[PDB]
Amino acid sequence: SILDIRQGPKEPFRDYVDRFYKTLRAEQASQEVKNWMTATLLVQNANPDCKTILKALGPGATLEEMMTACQGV
Amino acid sequence: SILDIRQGPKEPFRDYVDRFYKTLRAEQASQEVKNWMTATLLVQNANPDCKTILKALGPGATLEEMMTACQGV
Repeated sequence: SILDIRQGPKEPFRDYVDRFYKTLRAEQASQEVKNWMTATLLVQNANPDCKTILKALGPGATLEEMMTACQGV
Repeated sequence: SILDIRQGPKEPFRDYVDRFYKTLRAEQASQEVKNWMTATLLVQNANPDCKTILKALGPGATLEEMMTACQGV
């Protein structure tokens, strides 16, 4: 179901992040689960441009870092 | 890093499952984390045939059900 949150081809990364975590909240994801989801699913469910940027940034990036790198495209 | 465990094009689902969980163990994934990982990453990192089958099975399938459906390939 969080598996169904994929980023739109032109959706700003930031709006994709609200839906992702919004969906995680509804399912009462624990804090530990949000941390693992941030580094995995949030990345793989991003659009091809953000996906490439996030993979390039690498594991253990913070959300803020993820967002700075994906402002624009 | 579990992000980089993807299923080989001809690899049997089952062998992909041992690597997935093996990788999860090394990273000391909690039980709650394994359960979420089973339903998300295990599915998205499956090869195109398995991926289709697992999505068709849907959220909340057990691993055993995931495996029975992906026997054959």
